[PDB]
Amino acid sequence: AETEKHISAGKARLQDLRDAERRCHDAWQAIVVIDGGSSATRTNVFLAKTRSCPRGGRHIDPDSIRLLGAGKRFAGLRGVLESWLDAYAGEDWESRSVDSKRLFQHVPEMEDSARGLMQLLEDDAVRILDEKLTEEQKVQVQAMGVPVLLCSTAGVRDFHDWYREALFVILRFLINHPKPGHGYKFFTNPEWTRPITGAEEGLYAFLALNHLSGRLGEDPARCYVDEYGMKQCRNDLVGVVEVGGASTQIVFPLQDGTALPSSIRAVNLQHERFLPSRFPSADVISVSFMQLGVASSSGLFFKELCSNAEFRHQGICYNPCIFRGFRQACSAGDVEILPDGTIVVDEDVRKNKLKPVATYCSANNPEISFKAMNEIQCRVNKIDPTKSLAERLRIDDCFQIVGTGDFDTCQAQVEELLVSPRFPLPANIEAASSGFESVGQVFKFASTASPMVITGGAMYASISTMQGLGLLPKDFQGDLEQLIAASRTYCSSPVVNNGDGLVIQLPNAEQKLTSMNYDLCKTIALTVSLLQHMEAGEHKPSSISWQKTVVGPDGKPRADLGWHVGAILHRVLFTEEWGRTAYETGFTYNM
Amino acid sequence: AETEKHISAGKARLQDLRDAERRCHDAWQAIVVIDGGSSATRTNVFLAKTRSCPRGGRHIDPDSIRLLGAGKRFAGLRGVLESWLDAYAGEDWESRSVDSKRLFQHVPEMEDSARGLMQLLEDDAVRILDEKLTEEQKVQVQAMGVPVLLCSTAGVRDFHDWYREALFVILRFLINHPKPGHGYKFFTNPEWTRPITGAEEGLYAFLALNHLSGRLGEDPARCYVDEYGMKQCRNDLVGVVEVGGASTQIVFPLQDGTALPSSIRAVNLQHERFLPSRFPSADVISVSFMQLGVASSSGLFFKELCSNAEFRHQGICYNPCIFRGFRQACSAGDVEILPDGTIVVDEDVRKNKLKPVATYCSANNPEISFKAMNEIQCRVNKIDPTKSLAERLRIDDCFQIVGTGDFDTCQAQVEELLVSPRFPLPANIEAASSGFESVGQVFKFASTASPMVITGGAMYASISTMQGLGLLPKDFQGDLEQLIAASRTYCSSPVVNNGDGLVIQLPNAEQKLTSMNYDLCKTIALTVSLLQHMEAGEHKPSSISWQKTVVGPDGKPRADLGWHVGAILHRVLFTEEWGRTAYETGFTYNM
Amino acid sequence: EWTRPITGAEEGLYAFLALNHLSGRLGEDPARCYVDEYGMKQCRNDLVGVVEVGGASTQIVFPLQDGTALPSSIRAVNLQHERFLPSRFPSADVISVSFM
Repeated sequence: AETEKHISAGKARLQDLRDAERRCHDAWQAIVVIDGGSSATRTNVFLAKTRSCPRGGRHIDPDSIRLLGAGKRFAGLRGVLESWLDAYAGEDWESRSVDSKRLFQHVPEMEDSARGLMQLLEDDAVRILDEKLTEEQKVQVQAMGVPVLLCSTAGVRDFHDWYREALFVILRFLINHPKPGHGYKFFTNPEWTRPITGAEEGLYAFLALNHLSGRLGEDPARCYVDEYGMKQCRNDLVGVVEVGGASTQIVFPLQDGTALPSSIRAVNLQHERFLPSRFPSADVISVSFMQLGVASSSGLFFKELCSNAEFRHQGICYNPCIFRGFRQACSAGDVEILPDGTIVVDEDVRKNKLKPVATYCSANNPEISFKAMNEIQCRVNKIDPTKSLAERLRIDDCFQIVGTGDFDTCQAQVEELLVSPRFPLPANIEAASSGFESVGQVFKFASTASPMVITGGAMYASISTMQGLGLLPKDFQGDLEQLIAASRTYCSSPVVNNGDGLVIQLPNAEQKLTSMNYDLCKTIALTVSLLQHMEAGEHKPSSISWQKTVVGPDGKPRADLGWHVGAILHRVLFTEEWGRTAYETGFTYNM
Repeated sequence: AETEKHISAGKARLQDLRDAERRCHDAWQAIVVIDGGSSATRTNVFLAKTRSCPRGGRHIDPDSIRLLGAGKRFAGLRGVLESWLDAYAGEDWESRSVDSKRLFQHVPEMEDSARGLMQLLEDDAVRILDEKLTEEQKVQVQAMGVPVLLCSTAGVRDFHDWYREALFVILRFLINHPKPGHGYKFFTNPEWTRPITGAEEGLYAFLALNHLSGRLGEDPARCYVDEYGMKQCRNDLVGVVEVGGASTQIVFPLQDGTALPSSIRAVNLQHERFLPSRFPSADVISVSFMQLGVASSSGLFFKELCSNAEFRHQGICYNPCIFRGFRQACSAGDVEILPDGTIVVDEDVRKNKLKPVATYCSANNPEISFKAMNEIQCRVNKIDPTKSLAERLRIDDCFQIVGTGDFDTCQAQVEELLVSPRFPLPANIEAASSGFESVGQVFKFASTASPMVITGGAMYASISTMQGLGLLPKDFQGDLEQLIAASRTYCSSPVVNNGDGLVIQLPNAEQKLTSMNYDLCKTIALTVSLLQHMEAGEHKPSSISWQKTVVGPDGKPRADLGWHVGAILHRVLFTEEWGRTAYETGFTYNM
Repeated sequence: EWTRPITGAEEGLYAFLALNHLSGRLGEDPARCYVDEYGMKQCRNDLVGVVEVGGASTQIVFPLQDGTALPSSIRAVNLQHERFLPSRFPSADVISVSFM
């Protein structure tokens, strides 16, 4: 009778072991993406759970990806390359003609320069892993191998010759040789670690948004039978708008009945190898505008507005997009606000809001001497390639830029000079891009009924601070009526010194004036403009929202929006290919 | 022009770093196969290279497979199951009823014995790995994971109910939990570690031999166009006969236009999943006879012979396969020659040459209950299941077996009793088996023209021993007249007890007599019979040879023939499945 | 491939298919899809068994029961592996005999 509980416990012990070799087991794995921006490069550490089953291999559960922590801001890749060329390529490689072949001599100094940055990013990630992982997770993360995807954006896109290509071979090498002591087996390869174009950044933000919000499940959302008796599976994907420092990207789903112009094309994510075949066909419009970045637009707006005699009375340029009370030297240099109230503008050409557009519109750039037309097209944007860097960056006859704080005019100018200029600067043609030259064209010719979300540091903050001010309702959903009324009140607030530094006197608050907010109404105008074009298209988005973080089923944050998790999903959703590259070849390839 | 060698120093560094991420890298990997035989369990350590390319997975180069070393002989699996059963099952459980349900009580005891055996096994592998690997190789082998395939052969086949299946679950659990100290990440799964049938053992031998001969390459050997204008690709594969302790396996390619009896079928290696589909279709004849094989043949022979009145006079049995001057007690027990030459016979049921067959032929076995007809075949081959185990192994009124050293009669009897009985022991029925019951049937109805190679310790010794005495040519290739000539002179030698404990007196030399060679002549008789059928069959093998090791034209030691390499190839040749199970899932699964 | 002699057992496997398809139990989609004790996605068909006793022979073909232990002399016939049913249909494990 007691020799009966011994039988049941023996039957159980056999069953546990049988059970253990039969079901899928899960392991934790870290994935780091290193963001190579213009001004800085910093690491982002992600955690996800892998799963493997007796027969079959190993996959990442995409639903399980969460942001563990972003790191400290370290030096930009541009700034690394620039230090190298300054020290070895001659004093004037930027002005004088470049002799590339003399540089091969100092590749160990570039490699040496890069080892400094890569060591710091490795250490920083290790700081975050150790910090945030449980004891349990750490030993598994160590065992699994940790993928690293280093993707550079705007800062490195301009570098001609072979330099950018050599830096990445160096970079990858440094990543493949982590220090053995900490035990995290970092590895990467030429597919993951690469420069990426603005339009890719856009497609990644698109995959990131739709997956984080559960629109891209394993199963489709609906599968009906169509008007010709055939099964159609569909996902209800959301469209995304992202205004970044260097460029604005817009990516959304195509309508069904929609006639594209010639020269314009819908990019199919499956075809361009951005999403696997087992998800329904995803056709999108996908733009990326270098003029429409926060920074690039500031320099463009300065050149275009202040060259108009309607705004340049008697040596002073009157900018409607800057708060009244703000006085500034007349260039697109880096604004800095001193502790006391002094406003200093940087004269360093590298530290300039027009620098990117101007080095593009250079005699140096082979994209200009390529076709005689793109010289004229950007001379019309008042950036003359035959004239020098200094002449390109400045407005003659201008002593000081003075803030006016007139939203209607600011909005008018932003509309006219940035959103839909009659002659926009060149559209970069590529697999990920649709072809459109600017926003006006997008919603005139290819508008969508799909829901829309707006993203970007300043986009989010400007609305949010208005909401906190009581100027926008707390359930704001994009009503232009309310947005324009709130924008008028906010942007007419004066800048005054009470003794505590420069502030913005709002009706019910004081907001510290920084170099990030002084012209903030330019992007509010840009919001207004953008909501107008969306309202006027044949098809209108079913709803609109502003987002930044996306929260988990548990109620706590999963990840931030943006290209980071898109870069992950691009590799990870391809189960068989990922299985091979991450686990089969993986970190052991480095031995 | 001076530091122009510094430019080429910098060029070369980049190309080297580029080279190092575009090229495939090789990593050393160990696989261990554990041979669970009827009398012992022995670990066998193997070393292979793996290759891994970017935009690809990781595969094993199957040519790089080398035998590193075989281990010590530990306890047979039968043994542990029999110790356990003796301790906890009913006294005389083999005589009595089962009532298996209460045995579950002592699962943790089964787990105790198994852990004892496997940790010896594990340690043994580690001993060999540490000793034979270079330090470079050792680091990679720790990193790669070490596949272990444990395959139980005979001696464990004839256990009923749950006992054997549970042992394997436990076996697997123990392998999947090695000691972290030595860093060899041993692991296994339900597909690798398992009991294998005779016919499988045979199919594995085929693969091993054929791959190690260089006849199973990635490309086919010939490609022609046949009478119907079809593109044909084929491999010129060799056939194998392995005669071992428990059984004898014959596996060879099916001849071009054979008509097989409706009771018999060709085994296709692709369909049954023993060879991948990219290899030319392998149609094969494959048999495993439990009646042949040295131990079981010697039992059955004794029973048939000493029941024939032509060989019995009074209480004496006259065996023509044993040397003149050899006298032993009349039974099938394990012969032992004590230090002074006294031939003594084991009376233990378990150490009995006839125990395996007698275990099969008992009212205990449900395979006998199954077919009221299978009870007849046991009775016909002189093993009545109505009788007890003791009655089954015995011959009444027989007391001494004396050798008559008469090869001609021996051959004749081996022919009549083992090679082609009129009423043979029941066939094995399974996917890997063609369905024949006897060797006579095989070459009468499915002869082949592809070359043949005989493998087996017993088989190799037969030829070798005579070659060492000058009875056969150093270059002997299977000539029948030469063989019988030598065979007569050898077996006709008297054995005399000198001061030296038992010796065979040949015309010009003296050979030691052992428990393993006193009836060698039976298996010489076996050889003669084998070739006789192979010469008499409609199709004739192009050549015939004897082999145990394959060496490689370059230098020496590659691997030993037998099923070990076939166990490996069966899993490893399937590149995409092997990548998932070895590299993606692998040992990380075990955490 | 079409015109050929067929064995009793085939005649039997054909009867199985006919009956099961005509009953509406062999559709393009599986009948049930559940998740078993090991967390694996399972899809199965609820197929019926047939006994046809004819002039020359008698055929019995039915689905193999969930946890049967078969004598080592006996084996289940899988319709996919032997190529009597395509792979997109839930695996059909069957007991199939023809007695002359």
